[PDB]
Amino acid sequence: VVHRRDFPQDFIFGAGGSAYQCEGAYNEGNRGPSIWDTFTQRSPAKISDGSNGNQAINCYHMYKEDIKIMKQTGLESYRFSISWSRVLPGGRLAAGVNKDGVKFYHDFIDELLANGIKPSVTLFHWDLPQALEDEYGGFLSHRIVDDFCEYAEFCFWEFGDKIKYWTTFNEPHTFAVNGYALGEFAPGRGGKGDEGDPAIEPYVVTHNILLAHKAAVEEYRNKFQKCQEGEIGIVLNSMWMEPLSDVQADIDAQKRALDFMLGWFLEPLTTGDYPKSMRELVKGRLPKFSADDSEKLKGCYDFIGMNYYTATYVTNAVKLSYETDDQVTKTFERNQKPIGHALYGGWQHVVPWGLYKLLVYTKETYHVPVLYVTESGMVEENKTKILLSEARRDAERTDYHQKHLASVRDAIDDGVNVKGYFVWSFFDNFEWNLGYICRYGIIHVDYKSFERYPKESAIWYKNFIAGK
Ligand SMILES: OC[C@@H]1[C@@H](O)[C@H](O)[C@@H](O)[C@@H]1NCc1ccc(Br)cc1
Repeated sequence: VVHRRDFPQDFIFGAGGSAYQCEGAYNEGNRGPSIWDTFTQRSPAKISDGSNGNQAINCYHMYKEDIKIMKQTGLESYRFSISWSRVLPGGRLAAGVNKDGVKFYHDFIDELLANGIKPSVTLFHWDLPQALEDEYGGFLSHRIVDDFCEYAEFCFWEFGDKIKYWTTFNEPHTFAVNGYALGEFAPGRGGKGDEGDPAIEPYVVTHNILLAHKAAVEEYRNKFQKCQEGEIGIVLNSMWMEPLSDVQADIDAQKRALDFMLGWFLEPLTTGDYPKSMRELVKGRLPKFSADDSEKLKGCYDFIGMNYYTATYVTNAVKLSYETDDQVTKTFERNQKPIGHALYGGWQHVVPWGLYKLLVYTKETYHVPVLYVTESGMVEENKTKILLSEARRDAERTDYHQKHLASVRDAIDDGVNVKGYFVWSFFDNFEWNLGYICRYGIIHVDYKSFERYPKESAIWYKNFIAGK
């Protein structure tokens, strides 16, 4: 019971992909390896099916077609990621600027704009140049801040006379947690039999990412914003955290669970310090900001993008690690009753109203002037063994998105300033440590032949975008 007119004139509708998950052509056009190439190549057993982004779904050679398909759907904007390491093979400026890479993105952008579609660029989507990961530890070093700045500056200069939407980081929480606490994503550090320290590193990384982010924002504010008239922000991710009972302890547990996962970032970006509840528990294992760093972090974004997938109940809990540092046991079940229908993984639960509360929480708690839902979507088993006829009748995914948008509208109505919804993902693509065992897209892709055929949800969204 939700339509296009139910939303402001201002609102933007779109979908996204991200460089590693879509481009393929990992070793063409002089691209330099990312930690994710390396991860999947050296540690194939850490990928559900051994697969990798070598070809992914091959956007690098198929962009002209993909942009047709975007426009057949009516996409108002498309979010994509620049492979740091395709424009700068060795990460620093000294290693050179890859002109082939630089042409690709320009070709790609111009194609988008030639088609009425608004380009929207994430600077970092976890595909860090291996050359930097190796030289000084990647985000375990402060050295990452300036190199990131120089990358950032390069991109603004090179591409920005045509970009209005810059995002510095996607899901630093996921990047830092899965990467340095669970050892599950690149570089694979922290979890049992792995390499780092799951008690130390995730804090160091987030700490440097926020300083990277800072560096990039100022670079843009002071140097490009007035010229290119765009907006730079960051994209965070969170589950909604519901109190299991309605005793105190469970309300504190929600406050802590959100502090640790969201506040880990929003707080610095607000008051210039990590959440009280993180200082309490993490103590001297949490880095301090210098006087000057705190100050310059306050309101250091033009917008907050949010990736929501699901909600969980929380409660007080009973080896040191980020993982267990918020002191909260999480569960999908209240009295064996699941919080929402359980999708393929076991993990995504369809909870439309969690996006409502999450969006309200962020406005209310962190006073964010501008919010976008940057990533919303549902998972689907990659069932080999059924005809495409059947696979594309993803009735449920249409329904998933409606209920979601309906919760977004309700957030706008009750005060919250959301300006955009971006389906994830436009295309079925490579899903990190799960590789190709599942699908998120409104556009089916055959992982072998790369052929693209629209699902029903795509045809729904085409109508929905076109209502008023
Ligand atoms: O499906 C996860 C999507 C990826 O495709 C995108 O790269 C990323 O923005 C998004 N992460 C969502 C997510 C993040 C953490 C966990 Br645990 C489960 C899901």
